[PDB]
Amino acid sequence: APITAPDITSICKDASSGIGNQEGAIRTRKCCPPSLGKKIKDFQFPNDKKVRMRWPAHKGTKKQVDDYRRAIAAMRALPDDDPRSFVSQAKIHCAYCNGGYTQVDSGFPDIDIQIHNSWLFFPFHRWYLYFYERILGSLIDEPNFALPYWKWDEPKGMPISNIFLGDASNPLYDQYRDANHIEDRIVDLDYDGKDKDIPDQQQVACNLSTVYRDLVRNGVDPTSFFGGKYVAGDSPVANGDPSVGSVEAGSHTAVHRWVGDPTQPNNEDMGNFYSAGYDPVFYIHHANVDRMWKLWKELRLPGHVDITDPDWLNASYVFYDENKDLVRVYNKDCVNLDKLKYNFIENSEVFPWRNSRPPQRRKSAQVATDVKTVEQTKFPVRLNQIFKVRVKRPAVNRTEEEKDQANEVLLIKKIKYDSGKFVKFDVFVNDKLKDGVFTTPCDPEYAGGFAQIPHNDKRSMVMTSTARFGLNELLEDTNTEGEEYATVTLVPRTGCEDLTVGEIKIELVPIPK
Ligand SMILES: [Cu+2]
Ligand SMILES: [Cu+2]
Repeated sequence: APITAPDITSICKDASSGIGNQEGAIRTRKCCPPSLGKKIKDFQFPNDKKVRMRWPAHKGTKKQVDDYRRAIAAMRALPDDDPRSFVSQAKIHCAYCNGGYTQVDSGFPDIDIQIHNSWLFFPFHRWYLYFYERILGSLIDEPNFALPYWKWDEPKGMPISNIFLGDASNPLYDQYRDANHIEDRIVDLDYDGKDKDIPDQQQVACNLSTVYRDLVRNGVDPTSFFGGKYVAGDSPVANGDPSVGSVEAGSHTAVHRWVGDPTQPNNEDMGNFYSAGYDPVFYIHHANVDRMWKLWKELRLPGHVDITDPDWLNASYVFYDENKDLVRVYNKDCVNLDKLKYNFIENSEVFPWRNSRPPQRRKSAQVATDVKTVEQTKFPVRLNQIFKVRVKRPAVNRTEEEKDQANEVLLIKKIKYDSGKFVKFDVFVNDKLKDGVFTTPCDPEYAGGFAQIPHNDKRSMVMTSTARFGLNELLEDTNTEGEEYATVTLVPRTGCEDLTVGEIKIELVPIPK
């Protein structure tokens, strides 16, 4: 029962999800696409001669930048009614991420479609950028046109590229950005709403670890990387969201909240799904998120495999192409970049984040072990303060052979909260440092976090979610592979006043091959 986008030009409604303040929304909620009386045709693979090479936004040639600027300028010049227009392209994101469509074609007209918070996250945005990229190319007669990508997994590429800065005369410019972050400032891939008073050196090191954390530590298998299973009939109210992937809830979300203008009602443009598409950097951010998918597989680590579930493969969306034709595309058809005739320009060397595993904790920095166990704790627990609890592990002292067959994964389920605002809390495991020990935002005890852009549903006031954290490296890094219990510490960062956690448990997840 795969999620199937309906006739988007026939069945559509104004965005009513993930927008905390609709009264005063600076951008429109009328995200329905133009009706040009076109029939939805099946997708056909491109016959391009050369492969479109996407370039780092901070290492672009004069031609690459000018072509990109001229292309956006052309897109901004089109009428709003045009499917290829700047406004229309932005509305695509709004329609799919803020309840524009329903699962009516699958027989559930009372259930909205949400590409986010699911395994549809990566493939959707790949198709999104795919048509977006080919549209820009055709508007300037560049058959070999290629988008840039925000290479924030590389130090010199972490600050916003200056090509997006300046003033309104620049097509790539957007006034609706965080003023405190547009001054050549380094991005925080683990942003929680408040700037950190740490050196640039520390921030880069933590950014590199965040990439490693999202692609290696927590991206241990397809479920934890792409996101949870999401089939037709699935409602966010009955019951909750498909667990969110490591990238989506991690570095991806961080950039959205870091770029978005906090002075605006819904943190427009980037800070919210419904308005993100109005900022040119949005597509360039997702160009690298799209690249994380590529890198995640090129690591060729165990468990880093493609999805084979037919419910994923047969899931489909609808887009307008450069010829204003309605095209239905399937997830199965975007797994191969060679077939889509594009790729990314890499440094010919080793990725700077490849070895950004947190440093081993010294036993001399740790003390011996009073925290209650799950059996002693009354759930659900509310995270309006730091919460500590000991969780029984599924095993202890696993051999190297055992760890290569299954991941020890911490599962935090039934996370209920008002999704009208941005939510984030951090997760630390086996924290037992002595007093006076120096700490960093990228310590080994840090398992990562659960961050959520507002995506509150139309007919519920509360959304439910799930997070997955890999412990194979962490337990080693903390010298606690032998301990029967794992002390899990949940630290709220923002929007956790009403947040509650329903269940916490550690399980062995077999590595798929
Ligand atoms: Cu999105
Ligand atoms: Cu995004």
